[PDB]
Amino acid sequence: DIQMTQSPSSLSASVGDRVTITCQASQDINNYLNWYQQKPGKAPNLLIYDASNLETGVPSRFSGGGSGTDFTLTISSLQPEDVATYHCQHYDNLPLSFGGGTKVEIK
Amino acid sequence: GLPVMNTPGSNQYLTADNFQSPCALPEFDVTPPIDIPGEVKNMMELAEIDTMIPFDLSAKKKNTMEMYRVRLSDKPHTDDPILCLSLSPASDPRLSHTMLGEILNYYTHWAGSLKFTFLFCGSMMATGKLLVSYAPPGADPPKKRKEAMLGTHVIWDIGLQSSCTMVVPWISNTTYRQTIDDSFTEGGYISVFYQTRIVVPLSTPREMDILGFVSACNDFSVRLMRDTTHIEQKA
Amino acid sequence: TSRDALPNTEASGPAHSKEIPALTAVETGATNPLVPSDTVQTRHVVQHRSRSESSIESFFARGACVAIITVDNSASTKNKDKLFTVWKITYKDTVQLRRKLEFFTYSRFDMEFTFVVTANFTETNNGHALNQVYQIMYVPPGAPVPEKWDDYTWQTSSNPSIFYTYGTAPARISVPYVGISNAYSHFYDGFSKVPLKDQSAALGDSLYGAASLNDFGILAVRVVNDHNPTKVTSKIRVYLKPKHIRVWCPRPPRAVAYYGPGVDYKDGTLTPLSTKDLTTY
Amino acid sequence: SDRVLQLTLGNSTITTQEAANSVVAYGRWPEYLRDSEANPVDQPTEPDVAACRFYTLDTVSWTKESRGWWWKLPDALRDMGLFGQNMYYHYLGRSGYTVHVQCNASKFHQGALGVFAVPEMCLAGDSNTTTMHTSYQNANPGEKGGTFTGTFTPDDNQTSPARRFCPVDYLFGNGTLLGNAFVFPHQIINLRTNNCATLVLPYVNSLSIDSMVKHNNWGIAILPLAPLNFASSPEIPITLTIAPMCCEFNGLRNITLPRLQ
Amino acid sequence: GAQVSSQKVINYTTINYYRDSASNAASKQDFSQDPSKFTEPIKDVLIKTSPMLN
Amino acid sequence: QVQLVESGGGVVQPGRSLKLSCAASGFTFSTYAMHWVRQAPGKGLEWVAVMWNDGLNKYYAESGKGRFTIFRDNFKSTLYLQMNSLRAEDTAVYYCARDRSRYCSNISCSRFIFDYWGQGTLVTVSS
Ligand SMILES: CCCCCCCCCCCCCCCC(=O)O
Repeated sequence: DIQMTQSPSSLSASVGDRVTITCQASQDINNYLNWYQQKPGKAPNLLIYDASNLETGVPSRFSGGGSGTDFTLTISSLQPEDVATYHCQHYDNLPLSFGGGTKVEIK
Repeated sequence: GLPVMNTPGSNQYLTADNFQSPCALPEFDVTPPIDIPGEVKNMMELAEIDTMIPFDLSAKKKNTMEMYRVRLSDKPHTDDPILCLSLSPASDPRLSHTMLGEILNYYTHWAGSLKFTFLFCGSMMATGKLLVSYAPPGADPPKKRKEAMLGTHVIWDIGLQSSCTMVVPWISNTTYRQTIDDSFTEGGYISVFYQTRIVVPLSTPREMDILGFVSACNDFSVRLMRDTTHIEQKA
Repeated sequence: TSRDALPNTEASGPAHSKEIPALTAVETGATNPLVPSDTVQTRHVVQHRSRSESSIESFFARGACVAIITVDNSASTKNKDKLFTVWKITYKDTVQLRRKLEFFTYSRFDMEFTFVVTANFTETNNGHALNQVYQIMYVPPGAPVPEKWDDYTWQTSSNPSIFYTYGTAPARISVPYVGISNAYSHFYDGFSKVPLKDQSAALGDSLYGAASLNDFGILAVRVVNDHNPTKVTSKIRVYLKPKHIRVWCPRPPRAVAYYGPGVDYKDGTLTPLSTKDLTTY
Repeated sequence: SDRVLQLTLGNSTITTQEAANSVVAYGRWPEYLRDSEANPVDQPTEPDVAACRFYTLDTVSWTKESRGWWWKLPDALRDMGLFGQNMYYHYLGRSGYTVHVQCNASKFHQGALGVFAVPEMCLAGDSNTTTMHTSYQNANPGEKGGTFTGTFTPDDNQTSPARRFCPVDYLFGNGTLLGNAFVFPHQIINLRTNNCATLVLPYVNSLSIDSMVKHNNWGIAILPLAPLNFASSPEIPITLTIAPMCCEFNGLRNITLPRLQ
Repeated sequence: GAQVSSQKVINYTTINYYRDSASNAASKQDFSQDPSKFTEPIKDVLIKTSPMLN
Repeated sequence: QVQLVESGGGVVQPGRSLKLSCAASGFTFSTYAMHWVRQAPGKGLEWVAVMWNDGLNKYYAESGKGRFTIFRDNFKSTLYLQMNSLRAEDTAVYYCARDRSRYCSNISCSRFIFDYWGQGTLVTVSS
């Protein structure tokens, strides 16, 4: 089994700031990781896949990077509607697993 | 270039056309065939095989194993028929679902002679004689042996040979018959009667069954092809 | 012995002898090869009829529909995206050609594919659309299946593909016999895996009659034009015509409605025969 | 008379006095692989008389209530002497068969049985919510075979299905009418005429050679065309004997141990 | 290199344009066979006039 | 946008059983693998099980293995999850999701990217 560790658990930033979130893996998984967004009281939405590809319709201010054991999700300029929870999910092998999640709030 | 003009029918799609077309997998290496037993060249080969007839098709016996069996007994002599047929190989419910009828239901026209075979499944101690007849159309369908005796018929004696065959010869006004119920191309009537009753000794079953089979001769043909009505699909 | 006439009928007179053509034994499994001349008196007649078009080649010389594929051309932001569609190649999605083919156990043949495309609007005018072009790509097993209508996979460097322009005659191509065995098998009484006693249960389980996981692959279809403000819906209909066909081991035809890819049957549909009477003409 | 016959294979032999005739499926006799049609390149193994011999299966009782019986080949012979050992020690195999059904009665009995040999004998399952979902263990009962039923009862334990067949007799177990089954190689045992049936089965497949553990090439079905009855409940036994012919194996590995229960 | 064949009611012409045989049109001109393999599969030969079993 | 609707959730006494359903519409159900994912109140997501569009091949996470059963009906386009011996730790919102594995029955050619999610049904294990 593979364990995904997310940090920070929560953060605050002002509108227009650059926000970075990291998800870490217990062993090398090449580039098998996805990112999801979940607003309150709703199901998750896909943002990134293959650790770099941006899903169609997602704003261009989201971007993913990293490989191996370290991965990163960054927002170039935070906006009011970006406040939500963000999850990382790997598919290197079964069983699948998610991360702990990170909350984003305005400062 | 070479001058040309187009005729009617260009750019149409006819599902029975026989044109050439380019290959999407050029230079593909094909597996060679092997000699598999049981090759078929013509569909009439399947029609020329004997298959069993569901004579009864009663309300309480259709769609069961009992529909294939016709009942005899050692009762006194009588001139009533044992079974009746209308000779409509593709539309008669008794003949329509046989292999012959199933193949016919893909065609509009047919011709040729037909063979009927009967098998006696009683004990070796039972004896008797039966009459099998064919009446061409145009008159009353026989209901008494007196009438059926005037048509084409054979007398079957139940002995060491346990089966009998009757050939229904081709006789019609038209060169082909239609595969639907049509008064102008009707076929005739087929029936079975007792010639002498069944006689059995003591300590023997007094009732027994017979089985029937139908196939086509080597002069049978079918020409105009069509979709069958024995299969359907839901929306 | 090619489209030649059937044998003639001879003349026969009365018979009185010890020969008994009409008596036989069905128990032996053979069929009595009688002719009308063996039981009734007959006249000599010259025969003209022939079996030229009940042959196997002519019995499959019809193009039959097997699938309908639907795609859309509209702004991607809408509730329904620019829906490129995927279809896995088979003849068991329809019943007619399936029933015709399943008269036999094995067969070999080349295929001819024909595509008919139609389109229509879904809303009240609001303008028109320029002529559309469609791409039909063949994806053999193991190749990457497209995940979006504008992926890199549509470069089709090695995959066969057809570009079709609306309003033109239907498209058509041919393909050879592409079986990995010496003939196609319409039935397969077996499994693809064996469950071993020393191995966990989940590792040996398989479907009945599955044989190869997927025989032949996928067809991918999209509209090549970018988008229009107005939604346009189109459908593609696939037609099959076997060529140069051979068959072996005939089988009884299907008598009840089909239920899935197998020979299974459903409850409440097991009574094909209707009512009749034993002594009724 | 033509009703007498004798057959010998290996150290086995059979004699009959009331036989109808022998039927060869599609008129083809079993044969070995030709050099012009052999796919594998390794030297094959031919056990010859060590495996090409008659084996007798357990007998069954025929009564008024019987609906029919069916078996699969080569599955029915998986536990027979060295034939099973060769089947399990090798990856590939092929063979023909000689099937002999025996059933006798007195001159005061009546009835009839239809014996059919079907290539690729698929059967219908019992689930009405899934398809092609019967399990290996139930699909291969061994030398005991299975029985036909007169009615269809769909399984309803959706969270724990039984995963077994449900072959209706008049549909022949596969959605086709029984009366049309005479297109397959067959022979009828009519008690007033004959008391045995013999069928010679060549190897038929879309492949030159295949796996014997995963795939069955032939199926045997016995159904009563006319019900059994006798002066009067009546009961008579039916025994089945089968001999592999021209068997050949390839691809020697360690032995396989399938999960049969 | 054209093929000339006779219609049945006199000749007609056909030519192959592609190097793959799968592209050819149906040439028909089939050949019949004896159905004895299905109709008379018994081992020994059968004569219809003589009694089948004796 | 396809539609996935879950139902069958509610209050259940400890140690009892419950059944969940997920009805799919707007696409060919029998050509996709389907997943179950649950989220405890205020916690992160947790994967449960998958089935590879054939009704026979499946996989379970270690949390519900032995107790849970996953099966589907391709003719009604429905997905089912049977839960037995429910504990107080099974309280969560359950989602049915659809990945991109279309004609696949093996891990080798599957890829688990969830494009669509249902609205979710709540299960409460309490007395
Ligand atoms: C656009 C090019 C498409 C090429 C597709 C090639 C695959 C053709 C398969 C035809 C045979 C279908 C199966 C017949 C009998 C069977 O195996 O069940």
